[PDB]
Amino acid sequence: ERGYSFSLTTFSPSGKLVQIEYALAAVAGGAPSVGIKAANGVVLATEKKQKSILYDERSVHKVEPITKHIGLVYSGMGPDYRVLVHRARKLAQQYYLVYQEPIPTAQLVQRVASVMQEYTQSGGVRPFGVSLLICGWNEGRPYLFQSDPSGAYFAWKATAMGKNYVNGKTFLEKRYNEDLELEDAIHTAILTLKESFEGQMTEDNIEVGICNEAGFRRLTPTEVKDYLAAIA
Amino acid sequence: NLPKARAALTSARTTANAIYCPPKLQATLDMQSGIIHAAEEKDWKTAYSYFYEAFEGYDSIDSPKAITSLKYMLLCKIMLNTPEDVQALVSGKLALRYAGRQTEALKCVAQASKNRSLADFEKALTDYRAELRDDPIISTHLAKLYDNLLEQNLIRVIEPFSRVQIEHISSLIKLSKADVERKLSQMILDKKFHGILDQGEGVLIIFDEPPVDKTYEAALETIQNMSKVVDSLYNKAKKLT
Amino acid sequence: SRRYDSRTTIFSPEGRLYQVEYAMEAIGHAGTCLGILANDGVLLAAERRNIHKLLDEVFFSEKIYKLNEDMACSVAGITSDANVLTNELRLIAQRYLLQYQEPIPCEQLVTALCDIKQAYTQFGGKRPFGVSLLYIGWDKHYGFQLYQSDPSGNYGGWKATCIGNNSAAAVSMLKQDYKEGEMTLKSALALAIKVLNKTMDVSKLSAEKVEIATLTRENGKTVIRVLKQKEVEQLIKKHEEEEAKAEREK
Amino acid sequence: GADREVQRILLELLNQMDGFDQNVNVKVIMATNRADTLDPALLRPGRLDRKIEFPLPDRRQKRLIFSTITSKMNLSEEVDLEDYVARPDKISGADINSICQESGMLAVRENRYIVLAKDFEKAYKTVIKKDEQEHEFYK
Amino acid sequence: SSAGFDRHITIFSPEGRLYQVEYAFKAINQGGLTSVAVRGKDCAVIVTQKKVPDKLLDSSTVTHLFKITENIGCVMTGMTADSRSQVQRARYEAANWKYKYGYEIPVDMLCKRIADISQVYTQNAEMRPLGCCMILIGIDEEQGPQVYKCDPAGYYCGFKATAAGVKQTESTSFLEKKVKKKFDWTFEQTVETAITCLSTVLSIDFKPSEIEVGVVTVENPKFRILTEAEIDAHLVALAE
Repeated sequence: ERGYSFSLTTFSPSGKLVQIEYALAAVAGGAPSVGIKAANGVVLATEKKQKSILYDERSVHKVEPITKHIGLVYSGMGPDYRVLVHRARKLAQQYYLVYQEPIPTAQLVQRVASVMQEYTQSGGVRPFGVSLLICGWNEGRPYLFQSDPSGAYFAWKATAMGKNYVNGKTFLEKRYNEDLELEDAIHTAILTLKESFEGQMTEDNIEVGICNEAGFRRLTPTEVKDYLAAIA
Repeated sequence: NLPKARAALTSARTTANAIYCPPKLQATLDMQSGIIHAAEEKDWKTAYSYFYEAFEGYDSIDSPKAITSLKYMLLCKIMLNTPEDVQALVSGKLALRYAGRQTEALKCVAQASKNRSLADFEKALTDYRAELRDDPIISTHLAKLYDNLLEQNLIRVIEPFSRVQIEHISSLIKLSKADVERKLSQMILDKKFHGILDQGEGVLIIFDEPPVDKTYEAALETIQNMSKVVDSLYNKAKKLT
Repeated sequence: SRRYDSRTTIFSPEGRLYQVEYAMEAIGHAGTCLGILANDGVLLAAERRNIHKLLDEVFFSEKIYKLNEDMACSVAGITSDANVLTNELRLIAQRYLLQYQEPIPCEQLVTALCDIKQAYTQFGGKRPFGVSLLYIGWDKHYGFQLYQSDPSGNYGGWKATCIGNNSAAAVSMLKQDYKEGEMTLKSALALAIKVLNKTMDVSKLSAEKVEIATLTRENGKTVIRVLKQKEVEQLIKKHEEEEAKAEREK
Repeated sequence: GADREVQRILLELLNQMDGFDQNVNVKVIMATNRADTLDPALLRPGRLDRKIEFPLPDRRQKRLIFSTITSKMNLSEEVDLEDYVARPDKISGADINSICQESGMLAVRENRYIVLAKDFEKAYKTVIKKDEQEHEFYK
Repeated sequence: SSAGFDRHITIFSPEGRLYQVEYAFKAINQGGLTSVAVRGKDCAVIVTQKKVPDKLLDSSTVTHLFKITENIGCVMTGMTADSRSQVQRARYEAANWKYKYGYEIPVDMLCKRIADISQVYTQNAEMRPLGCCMILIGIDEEQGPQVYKCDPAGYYCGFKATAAGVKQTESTSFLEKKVKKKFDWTFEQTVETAITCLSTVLSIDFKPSEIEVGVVTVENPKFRILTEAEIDAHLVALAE
């Protein structure tokens, strides 16, 4: 054993499952994306660094909001992100027009991640190493959730994956406790985001998304650097 | 106020691990340990290593703070004159990273450490007087230097010939009876200098016969021989009565 | 190397179930649950896998899932594989309530999902369900019924349950404390506090890391009680008061 | 048995270290490239109570080994110290240790008063490794 | 090191590394083709070449320049067998944008649509990885010229100047200091950057016949391949 074969998922002798576990090892080798649940909104700060200076970040966008009031960021590998993007673009907009109203994001995380569950959990031939940080604003109280390839949805006030996942989670476990001031929570969340980050930080080296209760707003490297580094 | 600075340093000892991350404390705490202890005159080379450990933590901070930071560490290399860490620091990429004006004037100050050369030292003393003002303790740094360089110059003129007249040899050091000749007398107390002077005719005569293998290896054993008999006196007196 | 090949379809070779032996190993991995007999009601317990206080706890009931107004279930296993079974039986219980306009009896209900889980453990080389979820409710015939789902298709449904492999210490406790006709649901609730404080590895019965869900029979509402940590905290001081009272003897 | 006797020699000194403790005096440092073939009595507690695992240099020792290699060379730079911390840093690891000596051993290609910037990079680009890889793996 | 079927399938290694996909990365390198994609201010020039082992080689069919749309061309690398199959696909997916949406595609989404099914080619190993490489260009409204590249690992990619392939690693290294500058580029300057980057990679600088050079500029938005007459004219212009 073995013994579990596949369809929907592989086997382990002891715990979890082998095979796609190796894809889970690639999830930790993905692009780190921090996230923040602060007061009435959800903040998402990702990290994007191009290989050479010949690339302009104005083309490839790591933040692709599915809805006007719901953004998103990815922690993990490549286009398997963009695969669930167009999926959720089809998935979330179908449920939006079924009842004609958005309905609180709790049901959005229920339905949108339900097929994402099956899509990631069921055999895809090659596995999928893209996780997500789910956000939104519902009935005045927003939510910040964290999914994964294994299909376990979490809830965090401040979360991080990719790099710092060992350091930043214990960081936010100590310095951050319960719910704190909105912008003061963004401070310590960026302080641990620059922990393992490179010493060179520029407007194009990172990106910060924010989910307002008035709907999601995707920032740009211009206003990202003009805010603070140190953004608060 | 040194005791107040130690009490301020003691408060930084418990505050370093109190909060989560210093973020930079122990680097400054070791620097503060390289100040109060530098005035305490505990140890030189180790205190110079605290300026090296703090210089490693100085990477990517305010440059006006790092431009005056080399004033303390490179002048510390002037105080020691034998740190043995010269070649390590100054040849690295981190110490040479600063191309600015003031640090280039410190580059030749770090070169003045490899210089010594009193006749040159008395010259650059005025040229570096601008850097002399930023010296935290001006007395302790240059006094131990010039006092150490004294006997460094004294062992050069006394070395070639055994005995030397004290009137001519003191004309090079500019004075005789006030301090200098009393400092040579202190070197005899510290064993660094073996010789005797003459007040009447003014001639310092160097004579030595340190080794004696007949007296020392004998008398010490005879004193031990008394301990061999005294320990046996317990056997003697007890067996008889 | 006869059994070392990946099969999952046909059985093993001396007559023993090939994967079911390994499926019960995954059940004994990070599982927690308990059950006891109670008159005019029933009680269940849950345990939060992550004790980190930064969690939002917005999932409300998580290890306990409510499949019906009069019935609920307690998931022990992989949460990803179980969420498919949640809506599955929920729709099967809904299509039955749609057809007969009558609440689905838990006799055929439990056996329905057990046969649904059995089809995935039978053919097609499909991965078996490594999640064992409980069942609670009330019917017009046998009244209070307790069940436990198993991967092989033969349900572990009894009047008591063991989840997970670590609960084996509580099984010898439940058989010694076995009683009939006395409730007082709090008698078993105070006994369930002794289960978590002793048999379970986590002591002191951390409130935020566990959950207690009870169902009291009410006609015709049948109120399901999510506690959750509210008066469990005073149950901690209640069980510790019993421990402080027990040490007074000796 | 010539090999069987010399591992008794290793086990005899393994006994002599027990005759030292406790305590004064002895010191023994030891290094090996394979820890699987070691006898269980070697690393058993009571004999070696301190095991310091030499960490993989990774990225942290790169700039450290590039600082000591640039301090030994006369500068008189003529070679860019900027690019080497960027483009070769992406292909570094590895590029481990004496592979940097090959960059210095490829400096004999000159034929020039100072080794050209392409000679150091030629050894860093070959390797004769990868792929491609990282951003393509993301892809 | 390998364990199980991971040699024949695209599943990730214990280090989180793909196998069948990582072998297709250098499958383009075995094609022996260098296509550098550089974009100026108002224009973008693609430089490519070909080999003529036998005198019977026809310039028409062996030409590697492929024109997807009147305003949008492309170029491939690596094995040319799979490349033609992706060419007619890009014509079909662009026609769906013409049919359904009514207007010309920005081609930014064409790279996404092609790489999405290219990811399906990367999904199941039974349909083969299809190791052909695609490089795209086009014209978007008030965006000026554009440059795009897609290898058969299945993402959409484009930037100012991006080149990847067999020898394109040595071309992008020289162009970093060469392209900047980074000011308004004349047509003669863009062609000069095509030979100089080729002179660092190759330095053979053979007859302009064998090399194929395209251009996309805004005067008439339609894509046009440079005529052999003007290529030799700009070749003798940069070399005095």
